Amino acid sequence: FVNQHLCGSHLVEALYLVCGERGFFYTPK
Amino acid sequence: GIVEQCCTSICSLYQLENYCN
Repeated sequence: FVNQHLCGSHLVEALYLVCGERGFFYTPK
Repeated sequence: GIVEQCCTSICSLYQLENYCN
């Protein structure tokens, strides 16, 4: 699921699945 | 940033993990 173009909700979903209990930051600017 | 690396171009696990806390 990670080795592709990921935009918008699709990118946030990948971050969520990869990072698990760590969480993540989404900084599109 | 992440949009240029993962949306405009092909993402990777390596790069996604740079945005985990």
